[PDB]
Amino acid sequence: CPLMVKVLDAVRGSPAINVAVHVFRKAADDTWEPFASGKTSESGELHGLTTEEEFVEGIYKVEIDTKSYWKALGISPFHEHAEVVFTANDSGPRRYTIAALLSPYSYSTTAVVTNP
Amino acid sequence: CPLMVKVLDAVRGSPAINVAVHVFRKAADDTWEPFASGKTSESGELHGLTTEEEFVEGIYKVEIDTKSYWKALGISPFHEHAEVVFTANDSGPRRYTIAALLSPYSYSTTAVVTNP
Amino acid sequence: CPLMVKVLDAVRGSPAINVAVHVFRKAADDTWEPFASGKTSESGELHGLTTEEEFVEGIYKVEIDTKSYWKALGISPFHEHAEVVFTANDSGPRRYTIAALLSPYSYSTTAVVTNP
Amino acid sequence: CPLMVKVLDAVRGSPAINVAVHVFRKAADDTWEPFASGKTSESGELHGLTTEEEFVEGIYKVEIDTKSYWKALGISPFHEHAEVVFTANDSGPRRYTIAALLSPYSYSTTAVVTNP
Ligand SMILES: CC(C)(c1cc(Br)c(O)c(Br)c1)c1cc(Br)c(O)c(Br)c1
Ligand SMILES: CC(C)(c1cc(Br)c(O)c(Br)c1)c1cc(Br)c(O)c(Br)c1
Ligand code: NA
Ligand code: NA
Repeated sequence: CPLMVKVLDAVRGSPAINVAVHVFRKAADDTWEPFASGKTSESGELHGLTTEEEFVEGIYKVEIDTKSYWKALGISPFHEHAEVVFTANDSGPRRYTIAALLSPYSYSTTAVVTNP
Repeated sequence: CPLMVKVLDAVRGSPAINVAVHVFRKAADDTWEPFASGKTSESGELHGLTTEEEFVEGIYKVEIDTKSYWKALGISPFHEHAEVVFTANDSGPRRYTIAALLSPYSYSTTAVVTNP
Repeated sequence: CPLMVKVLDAVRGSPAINVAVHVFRKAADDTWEPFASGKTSESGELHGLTTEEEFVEGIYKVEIDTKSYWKALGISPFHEHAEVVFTANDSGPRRYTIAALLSPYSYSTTAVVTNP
Repeated sequence: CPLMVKVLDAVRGSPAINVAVHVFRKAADDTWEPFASGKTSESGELHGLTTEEEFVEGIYKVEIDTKSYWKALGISPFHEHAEVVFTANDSGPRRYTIAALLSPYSYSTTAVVTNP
């Protein structure tokens, strides 16, 4: 998978299930173009967002809809979303896992980047 | 001080000094309007961004220019910047501290929301 | 796997490979008895520490040897290790993934707990 | 103040108040000898643990009684406590702040090590 997202709930010690994720790519005119979206599975993972061909060089924004997740669980959280912005593939194709750990007033995010 | 930002460096175990921070407020047309900005001090803190009168309820984005910070230290970073997007709510406590802990491929952020 | 450990390097954006991990279980006399040990693979994962039969109720300490990891990479870090202490299996068997994210002066740790 | 501890709650976005903190120093026989202790204040901070004269180089353990904190708030926690084990080094800066961010199934810790 060239781009995978994994999300964990720090209150429950579980995968964060059914979290909406939107990926954007910065366009030539500096706007954020919709690139891919999906929602995390029962494992907290989102696979299948893109393909090697379509995941070209660029600046990407992964927007994890944390508010919609907490509100569905009946919780009022602090953040609107968690947003990971990075340049991808600029020295050739890489595989990226974007991981996030969610609490109502906090989040942590990291990237695992590998060369196939 | 209704809004403060504090930034640490997890690689050096030190405040993150001279990091640019931009705060935006979401406008009615969903665009991000500049609201306040500054650079973190020797203590990693940015005070004086706004006033009680100016800081009304709404959605704010705090963008921390982490890429330039790491580059100035000679370290290769993953993110373009760190973003913190949140709603200010008058129903809650009245002082917001946005804290961030920076590593080259990760970051953590939390909100400390208190009343004097 | 009843107990798995995963470790990630926040400076490199990679698995943390060849990290030594020692698990202890608190004995009747309140000392920490050696329970299992191993080291993370190329994927940053440590499987095979224990079995369902041998992983009984108790208070466990997972000690991740972060200093030895950083020093092997030629880095002087702050912590001696990262230490995760928790009661396991006290309402019947569970599966535990202990995750850690390492920086030279920081670390983060979370648990994914599932019921088989 | 050569050693300070600050603790936040990631669920409430607030200092972690009245959390017990115990500091130990490693003795020659590898046992942990009590060194200092206290409870975090209304600001989540614990000052006055030691003095420059008492705080010599060595290995220290800071144990934060997170389980009791969460229980007092009616929240089910994973960890027995959070531990931070580190070496004090005179070669480095002279003031240590040990910071921790608490969630029920996770915690993060960092060191802010500075000179006056
Ligand atoms: C170690 C890593 C990167 C991870 C990567 C993959 Br892929 C996984 O499947 C799992 Br479970 C963990 C991780 C992620 C988050 Br979220 C954390 O809060 C912490 Br601490 C560590
Ligand atoms: C920036 C830093 C190190 C911090 C240091 C001091 Br001293 C403070 O008073 C505050 Br308020 C924040 C911090 C600490 C934690 Br615990 C975090 O989860 C994150 Br994110 C950042
Ligand atoms: Na290139
Ligand atoms: Na029981």
